[PDB]
Amino acid sequence: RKESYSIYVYKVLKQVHPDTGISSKAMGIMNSFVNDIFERIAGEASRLAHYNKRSTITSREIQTAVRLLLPGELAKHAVSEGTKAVTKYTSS
Amino acid sequence: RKESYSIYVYKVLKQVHPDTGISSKAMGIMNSFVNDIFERIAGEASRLAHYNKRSTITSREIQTAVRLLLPGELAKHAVSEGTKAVTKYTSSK
Amino acid sequence: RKVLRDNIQGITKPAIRRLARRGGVKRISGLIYEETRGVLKVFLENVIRDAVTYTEHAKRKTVTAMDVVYALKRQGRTLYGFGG
Amino acid sequence: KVLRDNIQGITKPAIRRLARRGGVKRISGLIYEETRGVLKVFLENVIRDAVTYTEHAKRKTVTAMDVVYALKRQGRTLYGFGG
Amino acid sequence: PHRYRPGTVALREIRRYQKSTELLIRKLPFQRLVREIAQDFKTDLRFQSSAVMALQEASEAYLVGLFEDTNLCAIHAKRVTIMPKDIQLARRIRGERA
Amino acid sequence: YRPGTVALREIRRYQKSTELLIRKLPFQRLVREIAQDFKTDLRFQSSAVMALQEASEAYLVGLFEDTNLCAIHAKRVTIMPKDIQLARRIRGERA
Amino acid sequence: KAKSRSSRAGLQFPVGRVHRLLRKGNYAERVGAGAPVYLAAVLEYLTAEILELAGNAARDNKKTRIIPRHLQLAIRNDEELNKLLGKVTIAQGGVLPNIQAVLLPK
Amino acid sequence: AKSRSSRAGLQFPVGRVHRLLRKGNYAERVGAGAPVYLAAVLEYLTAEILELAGNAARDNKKTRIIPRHLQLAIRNDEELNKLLGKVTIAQGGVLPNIQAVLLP
Ligand SMILES: [Cl-]
Ligand SMILES: [Cl-]
Ligand SMILES: [Cl-]
Ligand SMILES: [Cl-]
Ligand SMILES: [Cl-]
Ligand SMILES: [Cl-]
Ligand SMILES: [Cl-]
Ligand SMILES: [Cl-]
Ligand SMILES: [Cl-]
Ligand SMILES: [Cl-]
Ligand SMILES: [Cl-]
Ligand SMILES: [Cl-]
Ligand SMILES: [Cl-]
Ligand SMILES: [Cl-]
Ligand SMILES: [Cl-]
Ligand SMILES: [Cl-]
Ligand SMILES: [Cl-]
Ligand SMILES: [Cl-]
Ligand SMILES: [Cl-]
Ligand SMILES: [Cl-]
Ligand SMILES: [Cl-]
Ligand SMILES: [Cl-]
Ligand SMILES: [Cl-]
Repeated sequence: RKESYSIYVYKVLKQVHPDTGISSKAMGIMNSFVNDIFERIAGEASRLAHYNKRSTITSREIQTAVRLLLPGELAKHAVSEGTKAVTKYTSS
Repeated sequence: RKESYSIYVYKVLKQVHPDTGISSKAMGIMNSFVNDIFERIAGEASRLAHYNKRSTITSREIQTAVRLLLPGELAKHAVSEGTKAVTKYTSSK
Repeated sequence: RKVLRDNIQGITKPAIRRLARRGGVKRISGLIYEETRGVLKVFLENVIRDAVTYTEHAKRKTVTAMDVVYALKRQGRTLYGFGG
Repeated sequence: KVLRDNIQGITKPAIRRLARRGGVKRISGLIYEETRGVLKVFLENVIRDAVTYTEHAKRKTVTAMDVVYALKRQGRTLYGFGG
Repeated sequence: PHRYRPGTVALREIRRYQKSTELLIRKLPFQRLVREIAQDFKTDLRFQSSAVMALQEASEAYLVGLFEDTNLCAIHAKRVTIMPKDIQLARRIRGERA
Repeated sequence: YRPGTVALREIRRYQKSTELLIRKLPFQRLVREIAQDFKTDLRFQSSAVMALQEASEAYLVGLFEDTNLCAIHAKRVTIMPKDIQLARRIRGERA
Repeated sequence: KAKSRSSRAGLQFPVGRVHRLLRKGNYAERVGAGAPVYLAAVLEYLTAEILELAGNAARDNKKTRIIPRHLQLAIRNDEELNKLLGKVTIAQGGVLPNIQAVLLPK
Repeated sequence: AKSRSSRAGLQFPVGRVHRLLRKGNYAERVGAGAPVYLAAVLEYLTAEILELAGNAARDNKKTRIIPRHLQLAIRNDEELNKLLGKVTIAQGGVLPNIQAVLLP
């Protein structure tokens, strides 16, 4: 009973490698991966909010969580991707 | 930031070692300890409630949490203490 | 409901050797087999105890894969592939 | 430009006494500099995270609790600095 | 290139096992070990098959990692042969018997 | 006396002691330099530097313990860079 | 028919579902509207990174379908993903081929 | 017995622990028994460490527990050492212990 993201990992896979499939065992790994990362980020955003006596998790808590949790370039790119998405969404 | 339990720590100290004092720096260590353990247990109790789709943290979630988080022998003592307290609290109700 | 015993002996010399090989090990002393059994038993006992704790908390009698995954998380190990 | 090399303010004798507290009987001359590298990585890791906390709160002063939270990120729980 | 001692065989075995992903402990024996261990903590526990498999994946991954560290400890002492002392050092440093 | 005897008496002395072993002001300058590489105009509370010092010393002493075990394992009494590197590798601190 | 939050953000991962999962976890009293867009974008970005690397490793062994082995090769051959996933076990992943140099013949 | 602590036979503050559980983002609701059980565990673990730290203070002829004595208590007790295996006690130092092979 963990969340499935299979449809979404399929779409992403088609954008990156239109050529290539993924076995269901591999999809099971990818699902564990997305759940794990969601939980780490959300957990850290929750702590940040509590530390700062904030009632609300916003994109700022997610951004800081991302910076804390992800190493090096992965974090820089993740932060750029998050920021872009919020910019697009806000415009659109 | 963190919650102070100094007064309570002092009272426990008086029961276990009535003629022993405790330093300010030692009290700071004890407050960190209490907050740490509180956070660990509450955290696991929250996990347990979510896993089991329960909206409420009860004494059952605290107890399971204690059993998960503490080493076995120490867990036995803690569980007996938690259980005794809940029993007394429920009695004179 | 037969009483299972001595099943640690089912972790045989060739199995342990294969594991050491995957671990890049070239040569193995004769005393490693019994050591490895003892190490594995401790690891398993710990994980199974926690798994069963989650199982009993839920008032189930069947240990599930998610009970195991939670148990492992509790030891600081994150296992992928069993969330379905 | 400017020389920024404060890691060399950590002395040979300080490193030796840390090692002695660690039960070490004898020390190769090459350990001092090795130690300095490993300390600098450790502090860089913790301080990076502590300042992330500080910036998130829009503060310009790093507090003891920022450090305690950063250390918890590296899996270390420090007692004594919550007051 | 050396030619066909216990060392050369050992090296082909490393290549073979590092290439593959199959579990290396026999499944039924592993299952019986799991069930025996559980027999203390509770009478009448059943395991889902995939619970046994999870336990097996985790256990093997654990052993394999521990062998890697053990191997580095042997090598540190200028040996090629792992010994219990190597396992014990690895475990102490990892914090499992600290 | 023998360097061995001196070393042993030093272990005993510093294992009984709890005081911080790195000079306060040099530690402070080191923290300030590292913080300035991340963000200029940052300042530390004094208790923040002390937390960092307690943590850093605790870490090093633990690392020396494991390093020591690694030297003994190789039948040495002298710790070497390879001993630190083995300890840190098994700790997962380095790839 | 209303345009999805994901579409509006330029994402494949589900903004509305992420918002909902954020609320169900009781991480805070309130969850702001931008939080799930940001989070979904990160999850998608990581997912693309790994799939990109695993698909390459599938191709490097003459394979057209990603299996756990490929995910494991991709993660552990990548310095940053290996560090992110340092305490993770990929079931049926195996290990990297790697023998210590002293064990090999001169 | 008037306060919730008294009714539970505790020194640690039940009412306060309840409020902390509710304000912490742990669940939608917290039942009345939870803070009682949690207070009791905190109180018992606090007693363990104090018993042991007071013992260490007395062994060194001291009448005041300092961080040293908390460190000695924890590290010399197998169970507390396991519980607090990733904890650093500020000013706690380490246990006196030299590896046998290093002694003359
Ligand atoms: Cl927001
Ligand atoms: Cl009683
Ligand atoms: Cl056999
Ligand atoms: Cl062999
Ligand atoms: Cl999962
Ligand atoms: Cl000096
Ligand atoms: Cl020396
Ligand atoms: Cl604290
Ligand atoms: Cl298999
Ligand atoms: Cl069976
Ligand atoms: Cl695992
Ligand atoms: Cl050898
Ligand atoms: Cl041996
Ligand atoms: Cl620390
Ligand atoms: Cl030597
Ligand atoms: Cl060296
Ligand atoms: Cl190193
Ligand atoms: Cl939804
Ligand atoms: Cl919603
Ligand atoms: Cl690859
Ligand atoms: Cl190789
Ligand atoms: Cl009360
Ligand atoms: Cl309750």
